Amino acid sequence: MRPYEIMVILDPTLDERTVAPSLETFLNVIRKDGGTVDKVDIWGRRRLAYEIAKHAEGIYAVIDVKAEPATVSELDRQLNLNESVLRTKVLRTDKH
Amino acid sequence: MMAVKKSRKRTAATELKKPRRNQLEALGVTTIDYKDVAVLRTFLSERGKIRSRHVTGLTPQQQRQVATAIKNAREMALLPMAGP
Amino acid sequence: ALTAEQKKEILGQYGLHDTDTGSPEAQVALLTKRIQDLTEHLKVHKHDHHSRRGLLLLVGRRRRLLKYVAQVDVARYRSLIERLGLRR
Amino acid sequence: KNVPHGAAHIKSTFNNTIVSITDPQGNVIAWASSGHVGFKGSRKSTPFAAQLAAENAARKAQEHGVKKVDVFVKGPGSGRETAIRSLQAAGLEVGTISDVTPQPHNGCRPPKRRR
RNA sequence: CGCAGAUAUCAGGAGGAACACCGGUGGCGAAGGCGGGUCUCUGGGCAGUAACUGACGCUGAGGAGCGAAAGCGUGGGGAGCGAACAGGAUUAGAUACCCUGGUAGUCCACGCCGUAAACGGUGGGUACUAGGUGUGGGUUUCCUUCCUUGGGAUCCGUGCCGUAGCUA
Repeated sequence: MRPYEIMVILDPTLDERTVAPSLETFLNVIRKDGGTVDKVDIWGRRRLAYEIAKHAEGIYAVIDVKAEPATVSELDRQLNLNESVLRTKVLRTDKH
Repeated sequence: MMAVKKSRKRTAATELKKPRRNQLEALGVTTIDYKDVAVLRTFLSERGKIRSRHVTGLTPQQQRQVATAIKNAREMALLPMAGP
Repeated sequence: ALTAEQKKEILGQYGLHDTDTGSPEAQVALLTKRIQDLTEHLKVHKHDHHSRRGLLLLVGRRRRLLKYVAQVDVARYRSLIERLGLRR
Repeated sequence: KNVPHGAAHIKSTFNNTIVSITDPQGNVIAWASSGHVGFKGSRKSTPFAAQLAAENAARKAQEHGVKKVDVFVKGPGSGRETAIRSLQAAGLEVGTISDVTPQPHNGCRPPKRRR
């Protein structure tokens, strides 16, 4: 299947104690499609370049999914419709 | 010890100079993403604009992936653009 | 798009032997695959003129090959047409 | 009321120059302009007119209780640095200096060419 | 336009086109022409091996298809710009350049027309025919640290100088 580098930014009102599973709740839908080996990092509370909705910092995270395009676009649809994300983005790890 | 050019004492050296420089590929650079702000911001001006190849030294391949990652970084706000 | 395994399929079925690549039969089969795939692309993307030009070119070379094959032997020409289901 | 420190917005263009004071929050206290000093027409782009405008606005600021002032300069200014020097003479401490000039990232269309 | 509280300034919100630096004798495309970013679908191009088929090639009357901007039709949308139009102003008079306002139109979808300084003003294709010169792409031996506009040699694409030769 295809690899990606899904970036996500969330509000600081959440907490590190609860960051990781919030992603997992979404990611399970991919996990039950392709045995999708994931390699996830969490680093937040980082100052931004410019305020989004009166926020100085955000919660960064990098979810290296190895899955299919339908599934990643569906995941993006879910992530954006969620009420907490400030932003998100999906770069392809392969040549394009 | 020697001139900047015409130094037949040594091998034709692997040196970078005022006209010539190949700054990403050669050294000082780990991996080319928007996520690594520190390697990227070195290739900018003081005020947030972007440098030129004829001053830096890069090839268009390298300069354009640089610009790409810079611009993605500006959209994820890792790196500043200029605004009030 | 045309993957190496699709190429393996075509070169195994219509390819004379498991190695030939330049033969008219194999080349026509690959081009016909490519052309039906691209036609289905155009069903949706109606304005991809840069792709329709490539289509016309590949069709040109395909008719060239069919015509060469007919010059050589009409038997193999028509048997190829019959096997691919094509009309011309 | 009264305020000890503020900023000063200095809009300098081809046909006029208006220099106002403000708190750092954006609320203005007293402003002055080149046509308001008395000049008229095209007389009010020369930097002497900006000296005069900045002078009156700074003395109003003193009358309100301002001592230290930032500066935010905006536009093509015949008398930018003229105005700044006259401000710094007429009873003010120039804290911070900036070139805040609104540039668009190739946005809306500009008008045509003149002749 | 204001004096009914403008311009200026500051927070928020609405909005719809164009993407500063990267960006240039610079890349892609047959040509027109193409640059905010990410994804998806697709196309041609160059190089290396040159395994493979064995002259299938070149052109092309007609014909079909593509084709800037303006203009046409139906719907939506319209911030800025702006023909027409209105007013001020210079003027011999100014239906014009200047200023202030501003409609269609420019914008998206889908059907049209089929024109341009659509210009390298050089139709296409193949080969021979001094070099020097930057610059882009991929191979590769030599000084090799072997990290390099290293240099050499080959392939393609690109701009300047220059003999023969050609030209009014």
